Amino acid sequence: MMTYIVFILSIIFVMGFVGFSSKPSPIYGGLGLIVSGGVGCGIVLNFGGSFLGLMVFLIYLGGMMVVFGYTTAMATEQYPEVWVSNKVVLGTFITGLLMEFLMVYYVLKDKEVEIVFKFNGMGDWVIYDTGDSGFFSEEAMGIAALYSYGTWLVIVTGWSLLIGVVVIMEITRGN
Amino acid sequence: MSLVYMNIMMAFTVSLTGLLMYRSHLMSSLLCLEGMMLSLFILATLMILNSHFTLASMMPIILLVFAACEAALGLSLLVMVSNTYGTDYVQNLNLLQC
Amino acid sequence: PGIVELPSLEDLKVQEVKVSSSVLKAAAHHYGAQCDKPNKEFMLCRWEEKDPRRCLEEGKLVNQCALEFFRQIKRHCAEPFTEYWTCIDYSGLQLFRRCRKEQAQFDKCVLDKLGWVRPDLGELSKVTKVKTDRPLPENPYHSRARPEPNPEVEGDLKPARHGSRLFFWTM
Amino acid sequence: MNLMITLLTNFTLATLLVTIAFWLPQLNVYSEKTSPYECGFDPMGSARLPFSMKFFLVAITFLLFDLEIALLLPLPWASQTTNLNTMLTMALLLIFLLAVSLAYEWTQKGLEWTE
Amino acid sequence: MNPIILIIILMTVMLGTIIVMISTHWLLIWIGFEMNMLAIIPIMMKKHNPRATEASTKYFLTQSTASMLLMMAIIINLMFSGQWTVMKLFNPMASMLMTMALAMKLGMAPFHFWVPEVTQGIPLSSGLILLTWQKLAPMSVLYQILPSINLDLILTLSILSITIGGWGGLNQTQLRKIMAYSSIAHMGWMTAVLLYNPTMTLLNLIIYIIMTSTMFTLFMANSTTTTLSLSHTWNKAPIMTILVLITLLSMGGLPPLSGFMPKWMIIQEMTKNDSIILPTLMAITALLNLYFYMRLTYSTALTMFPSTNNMKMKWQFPTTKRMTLLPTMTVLSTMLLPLTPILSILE
Amino acid sequence: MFMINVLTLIIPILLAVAFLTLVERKVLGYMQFRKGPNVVGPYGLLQPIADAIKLFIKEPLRPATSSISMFILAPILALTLALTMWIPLPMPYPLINMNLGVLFMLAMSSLAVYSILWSGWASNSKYALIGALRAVAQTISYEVTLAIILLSVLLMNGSFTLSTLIITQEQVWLIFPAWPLAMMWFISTLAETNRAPFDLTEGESELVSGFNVEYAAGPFALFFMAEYANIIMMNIFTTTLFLGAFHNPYMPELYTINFTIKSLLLSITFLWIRASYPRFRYDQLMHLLWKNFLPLTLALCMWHVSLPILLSSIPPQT
Amino acid sequence: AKTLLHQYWDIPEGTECHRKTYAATSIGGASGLVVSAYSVALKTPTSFLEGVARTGRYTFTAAAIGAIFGLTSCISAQVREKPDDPLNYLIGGCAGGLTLGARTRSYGIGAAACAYMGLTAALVKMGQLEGWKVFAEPKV
Amino acid sequence: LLQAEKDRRVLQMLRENLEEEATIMKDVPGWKVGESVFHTTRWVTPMMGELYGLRTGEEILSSTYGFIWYT
Amino acid sequence: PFFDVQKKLGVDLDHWMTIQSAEQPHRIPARCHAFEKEWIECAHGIGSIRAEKECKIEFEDFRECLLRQKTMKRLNAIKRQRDKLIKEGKYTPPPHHSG
Amino acid sequence: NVWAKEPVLVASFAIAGLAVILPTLSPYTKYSLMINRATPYNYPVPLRDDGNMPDVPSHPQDPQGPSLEWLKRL
Repeated sequence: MMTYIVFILSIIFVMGFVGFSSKPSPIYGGLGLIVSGGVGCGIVLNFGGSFLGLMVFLIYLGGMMVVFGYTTAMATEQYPEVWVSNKVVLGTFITGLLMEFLMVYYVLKDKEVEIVFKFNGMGDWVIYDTGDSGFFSEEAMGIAALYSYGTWLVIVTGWSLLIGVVVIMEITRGN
Repeated sequence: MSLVYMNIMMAFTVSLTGLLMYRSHLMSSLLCLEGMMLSLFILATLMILNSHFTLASMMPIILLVFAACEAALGLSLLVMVSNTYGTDYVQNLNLLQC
Repeated sequence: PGIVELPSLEDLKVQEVKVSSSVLKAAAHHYGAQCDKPNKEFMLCRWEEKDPRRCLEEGKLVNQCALEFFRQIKRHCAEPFTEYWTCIDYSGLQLFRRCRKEQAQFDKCVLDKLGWVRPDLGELSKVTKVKTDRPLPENPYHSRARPEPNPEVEGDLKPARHGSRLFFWTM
Repeated sequence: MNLMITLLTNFTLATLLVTIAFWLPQLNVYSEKTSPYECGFDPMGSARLPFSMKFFLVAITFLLFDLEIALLLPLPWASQTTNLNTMLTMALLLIFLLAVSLAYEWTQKGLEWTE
Repeated sequence: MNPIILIIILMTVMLGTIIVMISTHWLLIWIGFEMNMLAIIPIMMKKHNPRATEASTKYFLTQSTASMLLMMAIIINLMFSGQWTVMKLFNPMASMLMTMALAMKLGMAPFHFWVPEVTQGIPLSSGLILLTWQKLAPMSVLYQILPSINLDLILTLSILSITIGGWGGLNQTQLRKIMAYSSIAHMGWMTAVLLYNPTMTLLNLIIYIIMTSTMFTLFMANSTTTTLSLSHTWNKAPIMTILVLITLLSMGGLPPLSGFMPKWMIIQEMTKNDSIILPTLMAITALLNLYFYMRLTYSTALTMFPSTNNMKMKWQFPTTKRMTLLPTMTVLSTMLLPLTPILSILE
Repeated sequence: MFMINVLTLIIPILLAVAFLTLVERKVLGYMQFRKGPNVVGPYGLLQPIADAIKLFIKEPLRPATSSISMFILAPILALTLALTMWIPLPMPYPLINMNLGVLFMLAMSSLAVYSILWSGWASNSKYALIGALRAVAQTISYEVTLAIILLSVLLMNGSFTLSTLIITQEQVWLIFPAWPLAMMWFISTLAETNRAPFDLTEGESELVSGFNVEYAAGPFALFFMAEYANIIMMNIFTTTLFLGAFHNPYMPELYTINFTIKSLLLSITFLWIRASYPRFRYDQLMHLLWKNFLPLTLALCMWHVSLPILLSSIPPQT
Repeated sequence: AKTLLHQYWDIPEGTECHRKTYAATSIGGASGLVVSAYSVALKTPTSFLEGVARTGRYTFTAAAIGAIFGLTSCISAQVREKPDDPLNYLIGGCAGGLTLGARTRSYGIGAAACAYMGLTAALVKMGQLEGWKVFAEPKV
Repeated sequence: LLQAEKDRRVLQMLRENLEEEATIMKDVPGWKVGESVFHTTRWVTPMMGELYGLRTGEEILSSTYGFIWYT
Repeated sequence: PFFDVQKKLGVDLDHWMTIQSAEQPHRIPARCHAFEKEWIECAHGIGSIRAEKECKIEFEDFRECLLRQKTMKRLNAIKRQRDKLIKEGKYTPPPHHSG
Repeated sequence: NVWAKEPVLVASFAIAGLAVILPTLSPYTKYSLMINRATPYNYPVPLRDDGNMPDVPSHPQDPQGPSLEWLKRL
């Protein structure tokens, strides 16, 4: 029955990600972020991405583990609040949900929405690859760049990471 | 127009407004910066896969390694802020008065 | 904008070589060896024109070459070719080391009784010259010509005219 | 969506384990079992108190080396192109830069404190 | 803060700015802005005090959100016509977001609320190097992407930036906030001329960087943060007084001194267009941003405040600091009126 | 029939966990000079079945401030992700023939860590907080080294596809081109699997079960089953990843028997390492892990980069 | 928006009244909503009721400035019938300034508002009638 | 051979689908029957809706999404 | 400024990442190779304002290669008219799965 | 001496140093380059008839062009 499945997974992503960015307690935010990263990996995987979504799932998720470690270490309230606790938190969460359901309504019962661009309402099996007899598998050769042609780029990226390491050590050392 | 682009731009704008308005936690501000990173990641990656422009799939890996080391820098700054105070609230930053 | 036209179903009647994909992958060495000499004209049409709906006549020609190849391998030697492709058919995706005795027996059949020396490595490679019937046409891109070139300002340049021609500070 | 089918079956299995835990066996007499237990005595407050931690550099260290894991992980697709020299050169340069940063923060006791 | 590591971090600031200057690929420009941010954080906190900590916090948040908004602009640019050249854009929305991200970075009037906060608590070396490079480097990018900018955006930001940098500067009895408000006013001037002839803007960049270099060198010469200390450096060091006089009148923009060649050449190649009401409004506001210079000059040299002693002790010890390059930059900043046809050195 | 294959994957893991609990108790008894469960039922077996029933009975119940959503969603995601690890595992032909499996292994292992993390936060009695941050530290340690050693051992022969890996395991096992890398990886699997307190600081006697201080008497089975599925999980992944058998071609039963025997005797070796050694230390884990494994792993990675150019052993990578 | 300031320039001058005055009220209320948004975002009025009250005061005062300006512009244009001289809008700017002084209930600020608003409004009509372009050529 | 088979198959879908369009839209005004989207005249590569439009769910689902998450 | 030490040293380090029709790593096409070859052959020796005076048509052809916006407009109109006619009940068509 | 300050670390530096040094003196990088050049992923296209090129042959059976035989030949 389903053919809008990337749009559907994107709606689940927008739900979890608005509830993420509505700022509850950051541990609930990280719950929202792991849900959002998982379904975003699902979006880019089911679009046709081979590995890069599972890659960013891994990387971005270990980053969220570090963010959990610091939000537990540094500062929490006497009682941490959840989405449905406060006036403002519940209000922003439900109005983000209302924007989501309202755009689903004004796409599914309409032709197009032009808030910033003419968005075409139908799922993205169009436009799409017409079965290229490749066997070179585009993302594999794509990340097989940065090494053959990518000379200067990995130089400045690794140099930025080395500078990042010495910068973090000297900021904590600056006492 | 590939309708999924609408919801991803919607998620970007919501993550931006969440980055801008915030109650007390700078941790949550860094967290929304991480989310905005993810939004630009997914939009650029779906762009590159619609275009089959697979020579330049450098945008995802390099954008997120750089913005993640930015987030690491912010986390160390939050370590220093919570070291030289009790908490990391937006209040008790109102010194150095303009 | 512009109009386009398509070939009707009068032109699109070429019988497919409706064998399974595994046997078609299996016999591919000698499929490229005996046949697939004239289809490089089809390939050259397809690259030098980048226009399918146009090279369909040599598509008919390569399809009848393939069907004639299968007719020749069915009518003559032999029968255990069926055993050979159903031995290569089974092992999930095709690995050419799963079944070697039957490859050797099929090769001895077709070699001692019909010919067709097997194209060894790397003979199914090796960029090819081929003569054609029509010569290669210009501008297969339906494109208009160049708008304008750049008028290159050149020549021996004079010394300056009255310094700066600002409010003052001549010389 | 076949792995989504497997995720669905495991979600149904996990929820049926929840419901067979809750609703089947016996009653639910509460009102002192819910009290927070540490080791035998009622403590002050609860958790969510500011719990100042030992390691500071180590989590950021994990983050940045996970990032260089991200740059290094396409090594098999590195190993098949006609530019062997740039391949081996930038591969050795990336791992050597990782070892250089590690060597700096190893020699400057960036791990020798509250580990 | 080992000095080898400080030379490394300064070379990375140089490297980030050169990577900005050097590429045609947009991701390299974003990498350059980011590496500039990463290395310009620990030029601050050279002291220990948490004023530098909060200033680095506020600067990091605003700088990184401007960089992420720029990445949004590039990504929407390649949602549209997909090329990695730094050229005329092919989206008005992406040009909008890109101009507003650069407006948040190099300082404009809705976006400048971090600038006196970052310059207040940090030492003078960090303040000098961030003002020079963080107001240098996106002018290169603006010079590159000028042919696709809605003029309302740049022009409104420039007008409002000049008038806010003027109106804020009258009240502060500090020094760094005076210098930061002057920076906002000069960035409004250096942005206002961009869409007409950008040689004016980049020569204004050269002259403004020479001026700010002379200013912060003359404040590295004596650890002064209030005008009280400027009066005591009147009483202890006499040539510093007349140099503060000349350079402050040169930041004012008076014609026989070399603070005039930036403004007036801009007004020339501005009013060769049909904009006259706007240059006279802008230059009346450039009359407005001169009064705090006048009261600063009054407090230094034209009047003579009472001075605390122990300067009786200090008189045996002369000015034994280090000067970066004080006299060359000074007489390049002051006596450069009649070389107005060094306009065309730039291109 | 795909639902039937789902059932023949979800049913044998349960019996695997239950009789693994039995073999834990009995091997641990015969190790410790005593005798294990011998009286009840046939020799032990129906007492782990009775343990399943016994822990079903105990009526789970909530703590004071323990927010119920996060609370009951932690061990459910634990057991769900501990099942969905076993999707691409090439028992002769796996369930989903993934084009990439080992990075999926790392992802779902990190998710198991998050499940332990969310349970330790949501249990909310300060000891679950202590144990949760101990788990966070030992995962700061053990997702760098295991992932990079993985990258090394897949660089020479694997290329992410486990069917091509079982093609590679024909002439020699991959224990011989990388044995010390394999030993460091076995240490890392024993750490990340969070059994064998040689490299585990969560179920100490210094604490009292920081992952399960007061969760609830019901889902202790869920969390328990998740960790022992982690044990079988990483031992099967070790048994596939390094060594094994050139299988009977297009014949599954011989390969399945030999693989099961190798994997389960290696799991007995794992349990026998648990039964032997004292517990470990926080700062000693950071020091030992980083400053003993990490430059040696980098050296093995660079030498396994250069070895396909020193001996032309570049893979035939599809 | 540019479209409805162009609507304010779209009326012949001339008189098509109630419409020029409604466009003036719309422009003034939009500017008042802008300034009220700034003044509620830069103050923390503490609380939301006082924020609504301050926004109501700034919007109603700026819209009343627009209303009184449009009224005296419409009446002066109907009476004296001269679209050349901007003296009608000089009177308009002074009337708006005196009513701004009335809504602030001071007299010196009101007289200065008459002077400055009258001169700037006469300048606006004067430069529009002779023709001075908005913000740019942008050519050379 | 695979190239020519794909050619005949996509030309069959294009001819039959323009006949479908010329049948199904021939009453609403506007709408030329088979004009190009583009100003030039070349063989534009189709989009899997020009080929696979209105094939009632299962066919387009097994065509455009089979390789992604099955086998 | 826009310094091209890139050009002056004679090292192409950043030009290879620029557009489509550059060297994708094995000799493959992109989705819109030919339309960029059209637009770049139109707009080389051209002063970037008569690229929009004169090379407008070919650049818009490239933009409609990328987004395929008018194609989606036409296809959506066809689907919606299909829906309204099958809602009316005028010749529920059999052409798929049959003749 | 220099060995057992941190012995597993010095052993790691030794295998790292031989990994740096040893691909310089390498008699097989040319074989890796030849094999990696001679695995075609895409179609070797034909070309226009010739201007009588006495190369790039008429049939890939003919060994005029660049063939490979050293796979079976060690």
